[PDB]
Amino acid sequence: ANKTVVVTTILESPYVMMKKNHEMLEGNERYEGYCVDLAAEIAKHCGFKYKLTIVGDGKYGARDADTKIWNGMVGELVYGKADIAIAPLTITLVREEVIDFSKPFMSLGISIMIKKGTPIESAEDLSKQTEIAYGTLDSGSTKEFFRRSKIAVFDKMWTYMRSAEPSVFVRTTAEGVARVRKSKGKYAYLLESTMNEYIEQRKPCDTMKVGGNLDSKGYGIATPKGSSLGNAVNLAVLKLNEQGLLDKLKNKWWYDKGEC
Amino acid sequence: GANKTVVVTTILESPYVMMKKNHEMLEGNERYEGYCVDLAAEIAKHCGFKYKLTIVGDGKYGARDADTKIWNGMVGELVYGKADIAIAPLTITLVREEVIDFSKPFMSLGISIMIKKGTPIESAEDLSKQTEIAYGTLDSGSTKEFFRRSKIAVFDKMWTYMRSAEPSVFVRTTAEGVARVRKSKGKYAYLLESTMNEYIEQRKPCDTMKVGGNLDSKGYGIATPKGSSLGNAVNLAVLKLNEQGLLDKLKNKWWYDKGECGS
Ligand SMILES: N[C@H](C(=O)O)[C@@H]1CC[C@@H]1C(=O)O
Ligand SMILES: N[C@H](C(=O)O)[C@@H]1CC[C@@H]1C(=O)O
Ligand SMILES: [Cl-]
Ligand SMILES: [Cl-]
Ligand SMILES: [Cl-]
Repeated sequence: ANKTVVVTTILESPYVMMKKNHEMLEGNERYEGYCVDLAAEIAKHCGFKYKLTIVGDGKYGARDADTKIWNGMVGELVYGKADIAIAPLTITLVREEVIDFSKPFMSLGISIMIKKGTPIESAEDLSKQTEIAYGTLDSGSTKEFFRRSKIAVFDKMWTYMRSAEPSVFVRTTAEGVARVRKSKGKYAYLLESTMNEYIEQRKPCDTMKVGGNLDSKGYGIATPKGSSLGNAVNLAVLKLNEQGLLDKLKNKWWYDKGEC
Repeated sequence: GANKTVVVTTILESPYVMMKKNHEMLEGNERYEGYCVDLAAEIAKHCGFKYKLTIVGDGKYGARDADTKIWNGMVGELVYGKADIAIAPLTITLVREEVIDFSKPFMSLGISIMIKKGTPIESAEDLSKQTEIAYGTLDSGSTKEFFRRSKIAVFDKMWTYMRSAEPSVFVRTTAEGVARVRKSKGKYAYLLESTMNEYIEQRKPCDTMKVGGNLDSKGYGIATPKGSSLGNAVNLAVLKLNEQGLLDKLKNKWWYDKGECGS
């Protein structure tokens, strides 16, 4: 429909999740989460109607070295399939070069998730040993962070990870978490702190974040390069942050019921 | 002894019991809304008890396994002493009445047919006489048991096709039935209770409809363990709410007042 903004997003708790009973629901009402609420807020402030669509290949966005084709939500923006991406999408240099980003709406860093009791306290710890395997999501800013790093500990970790057998890489966050939970403390998962903290507060309460974050960065709302929508969306993010509304949303979707 | 909090077993089935929008930050009864949620509040008020709403663990209404003879679902919760009362769209049936107490019905209904708009079917007879349009029911519950037990030729004929169709024509939840009708381009019809049918008919994208008359006539009742002293009070409360017109007000509130398909 004319004037309808196509929003690309991704299923990632608690950002975007299928509602209970979603099978009888339709359109935007199928989904719930932090980014679903944020999308509604941004839309309201900028005065547009929008349609949420889950990205086809289920990926965030990387560029194939061979074909130099972008995939994921980044791909959707770059090739004109979506008008805006509203998701836990990390602002990185290589992405900033091909799409526009708002100022960040949330902060985060790469962190370590272990099964409770695992004798690891830091990235350094992981790097100095081999009994406990560790990996990341097979595509995204986290894996790219280790692949590009010239920092000693991270470089070591990467040279280990890219070769380890069987693969320490997983296809989804849920899959990474599952692997931590099944491996009796022999697998540690490298993921962004926001997801780590969410999962930490959920049953069966057998995982935990250890150490400080390995880096500091932010999620931004992304639009195609030079899109006129960019300006309004950026001012809207800043406005919502200043009203304390971004904080309210974090507190709502990371609200601790006491499962753990 | 002293008064205890009443444990209410119920089930997530729209618009009887639904998650409230901000459920993620709410606790206890406050997480839920809908017809049965309001009904529980009214019943508790007139009866003078405090209560806790609990969603049934296995997500079933109640059936007895032929093998083990164990009751599952909300009926099971009551039978095995896990809950004190069930407040849900629970169909009053012979096999259940044998093992639990039921109030007089708070709502009437009948098994019905839901089609995607434009499907060339207007009756169960129509369905039975063709094969192009598949049809099914929820894989457990009073609707499936109706066909499985029917001695009436048309329904026996529908059951004979349904039990052996492939892929399976049964669905696990009402939502799954609705999705199957909506996505199958007129090649799937869903057999469900007229109450759910009339509700979905008023929801976006307004692409379904109830066709034909009802296949039977029955009621939903409040259930309690057999012999429970709570039964008497709750029954009278249901009768009172009906005669005051409160039950009619509630159905209009949840079915029609905020229907999404026009006026
Ligand atoms: N924010 C990341 C991204 O933009 O690529 C996502 C979250 C999983 C994935 C990752 O951590 O690599
Ligand atoms: N009222 C029914 C019951 O008590 O079993 C429920 C509603 C879905 C299921 C059905 O239609 O069979
Ligand atoms: Cl669901
Ligand atoms: Cl108590
Ligand atoms: Cl009625």
